[PDB]
Amino acid sequence: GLAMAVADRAREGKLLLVEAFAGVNGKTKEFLAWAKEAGLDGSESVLLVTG
Amino acid sequence: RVKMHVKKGDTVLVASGKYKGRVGKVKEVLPKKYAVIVEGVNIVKKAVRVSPKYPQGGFIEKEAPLHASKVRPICPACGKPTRVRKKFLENGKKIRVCAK
Amino acid sequence: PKMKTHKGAKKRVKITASGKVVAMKTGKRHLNWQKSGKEIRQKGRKFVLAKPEAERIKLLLPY
RNA sequence: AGAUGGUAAGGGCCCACGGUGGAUGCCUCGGCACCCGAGCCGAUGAAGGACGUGGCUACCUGCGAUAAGCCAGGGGGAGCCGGUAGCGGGCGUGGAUCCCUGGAUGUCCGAAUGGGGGAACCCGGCCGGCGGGAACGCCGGUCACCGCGCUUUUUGCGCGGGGGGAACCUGGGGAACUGAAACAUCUCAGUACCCAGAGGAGAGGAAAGAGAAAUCGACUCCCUGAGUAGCGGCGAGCGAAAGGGGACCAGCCUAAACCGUCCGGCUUGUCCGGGCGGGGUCGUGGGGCCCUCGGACACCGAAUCCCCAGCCUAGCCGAAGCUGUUGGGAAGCAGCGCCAGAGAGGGUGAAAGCCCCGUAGGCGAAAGGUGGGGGGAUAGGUGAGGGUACCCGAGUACCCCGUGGUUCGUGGAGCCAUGGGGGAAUCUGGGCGGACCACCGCCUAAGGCUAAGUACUCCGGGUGACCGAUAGCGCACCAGUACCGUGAGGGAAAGGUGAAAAGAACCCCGGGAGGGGAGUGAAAUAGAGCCUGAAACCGUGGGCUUACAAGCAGUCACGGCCCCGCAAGGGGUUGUGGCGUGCCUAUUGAAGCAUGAGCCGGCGACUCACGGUCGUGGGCGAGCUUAAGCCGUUGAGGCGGAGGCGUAGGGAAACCGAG
Ligand SMILES: [Mg+2]
Ligand SMILES: [Mg+2]
Ligand SMILES: [Mg+2]
Ligand SMILES: [Mg+2]
Ligand SMILES: [Mg+2]
Ligand SMILES: [Mg+2]
Ligand SMILES: [Mg+2]
Ligand SMILES: [Mg+2]
Ligand SMILES: [Mg+2]
Ligand SMILES: [Mg+2]
Ligand SMILES: [Mg+2]
Ligand SMILES: [Mg+2]
Ligand SMILES: [Mg+2]
Ligand SMILES: [Mg+2]
Ligand SMILES: [Mg+2]
Ligand SMILES: [Mg+2]
Ligand SMILES: [Mg+2]
Ligand SMILES: [Mg+2]
Ligand SMILES: [Mg+2]
Ligand SMILES: [Mg+2]
Ligand SMILES: [Mg+2]
Ligand SMILES: [Mg+2]
Ligand SMILES: [Mg+2]
Ligand SMILES: [Mg+2]
Ligand SMILES: [Mg+2]
Ligand SMILES: [Mg+2]
Ligand SMILES: [Mg+2]
Ligand SMILES: [Mg+2]
Ligand SMILES: [Mg+2]
Ligand SMILES: [Mg+2]
Ligand SMILES: [Mg+2]
Repeated sequence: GLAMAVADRAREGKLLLVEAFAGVNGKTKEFLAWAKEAGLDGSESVLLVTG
Repeated sequence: RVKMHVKKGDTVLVASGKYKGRVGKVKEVLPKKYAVIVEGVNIVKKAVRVSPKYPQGGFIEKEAPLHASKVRPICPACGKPTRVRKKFLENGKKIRVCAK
Repeated sequence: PKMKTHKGAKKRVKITASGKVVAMKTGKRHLNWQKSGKEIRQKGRKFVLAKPEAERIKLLLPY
């Protein structure tokens, strides 16, 4: 199920593999700006997975 | 304890309803019911009086208590929240971006 | 909780590998006195059963 | 001669409106469940009570004659003199009220304890004080009993005990219904209950163990082993252990031989015994005494003590919005912005990230409670070889009779415990490895202590595909109350005005109650056990209908009358005609003169757990799958193959095997 789900969202073309994170610290403004240039206008719910 | 709240006895604005925007000094603050007396909400009491002593009581339209949340403090600038700053010794309270 | 195997039945009946139940021929221990050599021999071999086979299955289940 | 509208004392059906009543909806300080925290109180008088206490006080709460409270230390920073308004009188920035810590006072009952007693009452002894105070009375201190050590004796001195606790825990006692479709052995069950004891736990515990591995290595708890081994009127049913995988981890003191010593006893001795000190603690056996070793500095290190971190017992900081717009009321709709390590939730007159309270994140302790988590000290502890054969826990081992425990019901019946009788030995000793013998092998009884992992939840906190006032604790409300019992004991009902009391001044009818105005409110069929207001049931007004009529009350047709529509048509009523044996249950059969139901409204009955069997959707496939549990999370998943099902069957078994 896990792989299938990932493969699904990816098949639709939504699984983005990011790496660059200008978000230096725990500040929402930074992410909101980073996501903005990331193509994330907020018109879509997202599962931000990160370490 | 913890019954304390916003302002005390001084200048205060009212964003309630029937007396929105209005301003006046808060003459009383009952913490139990969490409400203060200003100069806005004032309704007419018809009753003569509950106590027989002193025949005349008054058809007075005196000040009615008012929920202490609809009222907001104020200073040189109109209507501001409340920050606090421990003084060089005591514990005074500064407004949004100014003193007291 | 946990069906208890009917010990009274296991000690006297073994199930075949397929799904059948088998047990010794009845009447051969006491009634004896001088029966035809056929009888005593016929009683020597075990056998299959019918409906109650399913019944006795529902006992030695965990077994 | 004939024909057939009207009439309602009353009744019926329908429609409007009200009364009664309190269903439904929504609301929730309360309740339930799970998780986490925390866990004893008492003769320094507990638990739980009685009486009393406010200027005026019925009850609740608080407190105790100093009696809504007194002293001090913190916290807090404008209001306060509880629920509680009113008469009446005060306190607070010289920082109160409140919260947290400690302290003081604390009547009488109650383990109740000077004595008595029908709990909250009555009466004293001893010392000292008060009133003129010897008779009387009051005030403070003191005097119960039992256990152990001191007291040589008597008497006193000191230490402890007593009683309470929701559940949990150990020990001493210990049922029956029920199951066996009867019943008696069995089962229910060592359960319920009684009793004594223990503390945040209890119990158990460093093998005289298990049991077949020339293996493991205290105890306790969770998986598994396993519904196996076995038990059993071989009925119903009952039901282990070893081993493997996890949590936790811990090991110690003493008795005896032998040396010193103090006491009193006598048969006076190189002694008997008691008390204290040293010595000693083992199963590759250990210790004692003598000899030899060099046998000392270090090495081990607390479960006890000391300091500290941390933690509970009050709290503090804390980002971000303003005007329009509808309204009784913006937080809704609009326009233009902002914060976010904070968009969980609650409130504000309605629907708020930015208004209040909070949340994220981060601060805090003079005092009291906790604390090996960290560090420090103290107790205690550590070796070899030879000889000597001194010691190694007694009415015990052991044996027999009677029995309990164990899975073990006398079974071939061992082992652990032991009421009766007989009755040893100290390592050439003694138990055990399922009667007995032999061999092989495990272990050292008859003395005590030991944390943690585990159980429970009165108490606090968090959470919920948990309830939402006939539910949920019996109790959301001054309920273990009212009320019912002689007494154990039984045991209810009862929540909601509104945003705010603005709770309707004043006039009118009236004795009052209750109304009609007026007035408040957005709303008064929201007006006071007042939100929503269903049904039975009562009532007034209106349409149609009925006094020659025969019936499960309806249904089918035609017509008249009344009402809606442009029309055809639809609704209400019922004149006449046709047809017609209520519902439920139980039965071969009920309309039944068989059962049940006065009517309405609400609560009310095939569930869950584990195991099994068939079907079914889906993953993998000679493979499949994990259980406790560990890691992570704070509504995340992952690891964990111990173990289980399957791949070979057949036989009672030895055994053999596509047979
Ligand atoms: Mg033969
Ligand atoms: Mg099996
Ligand atoms: Mg009317
Ligand atoms: Mg008390
Ligand atoms: Mg008085
Ligand atoms: Mg009062
Ligand atoms: Mg003396
Ligand atoms: Mg009986
Ligand atoms: Mg009978
Ligand atoms: Mg039994
Ligand atoms: Mg313990
Ligand atoms: Mg556990
Ligand atoms: Mg088990
Ligand atoms: Mg059972
Ligand atoms: Mg000694
Ligand atoms: Mg010593
Ligand atoms: Mg026996
Ligand atoms: Mg004996
Ligand atoms: Mg011993
Ligand atoms: Mg213990
Ligand atoms: Mg609900
Ligand atoms: Mg009575
Ligand atoms: Mg209303
Ligand atoms: Mg008609
Ligand atoms: Mg019936
Ligand atoms: Mg009949
Ligand atoms: Mg029938
Ligand atoms: Mg009938
Ligand atoms: Mg009958
Ligand atoms: Mg009847
Ligand atoms: Mg099932």
